[PDB]
Amino acid sequence: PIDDIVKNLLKFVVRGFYGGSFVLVLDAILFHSVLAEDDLKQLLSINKTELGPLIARLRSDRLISIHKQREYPPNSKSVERVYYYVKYPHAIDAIKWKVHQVVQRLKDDLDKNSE
DNA sequence: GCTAATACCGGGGCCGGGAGTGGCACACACCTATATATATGTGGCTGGGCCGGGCA
Repeated sequence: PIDDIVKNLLKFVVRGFYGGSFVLVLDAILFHSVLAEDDLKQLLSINKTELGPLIARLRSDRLISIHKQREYPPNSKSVERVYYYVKYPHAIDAIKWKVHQVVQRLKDDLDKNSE
């Protein structure tokens, strides 16, 4: 289908331009449509200061959007859970525009050393 | 002159937190044991002679 080609695209871009934990979180969202913050912490066994910059990096690239869902279950605790969701069109647009900017920025450097 | 729908304020009940307390993990210095030369520098303890108090 067309939806799976977007998944392979995100795997190629995140795997190709970032480290491993980025595709760890990425695949962790590709397996579960709504991934809680406590599930990703207990999954990769990473600290909060290590889960922070990863989610912030995946949000700065417009790859995923977050959904802070409310909770008032058992102990009447307002348990908020940041459920991550893959933003397909904004991520594809980010990939296309970033590729265009890479081509344009690598084309300008050739004209300077030509003379 | 008369009546029903609308909006503002207060009280009792309910939820999040962060400095406090406590717990867990990792890394680095101490200092006990022993050795010689050296000496001022006391700190502390003990025996003999002298004096004052108790006793015959």
